[PDB]
Amino acid sequence: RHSMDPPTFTFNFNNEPWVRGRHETYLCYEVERMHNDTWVKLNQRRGFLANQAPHKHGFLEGRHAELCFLDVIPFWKLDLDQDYRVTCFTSWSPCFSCAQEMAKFISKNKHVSLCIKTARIYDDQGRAQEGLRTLAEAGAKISIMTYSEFKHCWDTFVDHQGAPFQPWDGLDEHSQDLSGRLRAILQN
Ligand SMILES: [Cl-]
Ligand SMILES: [Mg+2]
Ligand SMILES: [Zn+2]
Ligand SMILES: [Zn+2]
Repeated sequence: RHSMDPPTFTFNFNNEPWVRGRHETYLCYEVERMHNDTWVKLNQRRGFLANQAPHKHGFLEGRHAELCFLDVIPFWKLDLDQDYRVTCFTSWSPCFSCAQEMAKFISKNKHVSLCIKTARIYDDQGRAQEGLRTLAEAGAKISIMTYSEFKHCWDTFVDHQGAPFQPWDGLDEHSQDLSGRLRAILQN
């Protein structure tokens, strides 16, 4: 097991709008359990993953990070009588069908409260916004990553070799613009 490579982190979680080539989606997750009215981190549950490449046979897209995330949750063997808060830090927001699947998951697993904190919004000008609205309606808390979340991911998920988090240019500007955009999506 290895932590995330720093250049991988930086390349993927960079929130600058005017670059291209971030085809992947990285997803960092943490789990908390409610213990006497206090959320308590379960640190064995921490991890990260990314979207998969398509199989050489063709026709099918590579499995999206969000589905793989949903794939592993049952193996956590969470106690259905207990309460958990599951937080994902994602480089991109979910596509519509991933949002739909995530909405179905949280619908059927009331022991989980899902929080999605995303570096960037992927809006395909199609159903993406519907998906975010639908996921929020099902009870997911969707928000935009700020300095605080980026630093946390760096400290927690990245192989940093003691180096502190160094914000890239415009991190706060972009984050503020995205928060506004997300507010407009979720009230729209
Ligand atoms: Cl991109
Ligand atoms: Mg900029
Ligand atoms: Zn296959
Ligand atoms: Zn997807």
